[PDB]
Amino acid sequence: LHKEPATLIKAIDGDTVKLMYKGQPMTFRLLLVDTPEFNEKYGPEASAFTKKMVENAKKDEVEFDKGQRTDKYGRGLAYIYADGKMVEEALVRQGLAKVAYVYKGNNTHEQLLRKAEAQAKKEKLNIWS
Ligand SMILES: Cc1cn([C@H]2C[C@H](OP(=O)(O)O)[C@@H](COP(=O)(O)O)O2)c(=O)[nH]c1=O
Ligand SMILES: [Ca+2]
Repeated sequence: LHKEPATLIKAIDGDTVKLMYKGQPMTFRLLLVDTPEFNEKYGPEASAFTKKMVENAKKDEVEFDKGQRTDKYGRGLAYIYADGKMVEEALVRQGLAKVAYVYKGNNTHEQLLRKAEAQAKKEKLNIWS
């Protein structure tokens, strides 16, 4: 896999971000995680966490996996990095997202995220409290 440039257009919620990619605006849904919706417990805190990450970073990047690059809703499907930190791993490590939506062609970083989730679960963080 490889990282590609993108620029923040705007943070949306815990696991969706609008980015400019190859000069075109698109909504990206983070691969391999599920954050609560904003109206659910820990949703605002997830949305806040992701917003800070992607806004504060000097450099946001996208990384497609090996399978589908867009979902049925036209959202891009990628891992997102903020100054080289994977947004998925940060959220999961903090108990603000669960590993989820692990589909067969697009699961390169599953075990990294599962490891992070196990540590969050151990610490009883947020969603696991
Ligand atoms: C993360 C991800 C979600 N999706 C689809 C499955 C779910 O469809 P349904 O809407 O049909 O439940 C939906 C969940 O996204 P949200 O968690 O953003 O709602 O997005 C994929 O198709 N591929 C993926 O990699
Ligand atoms: Ca969600």
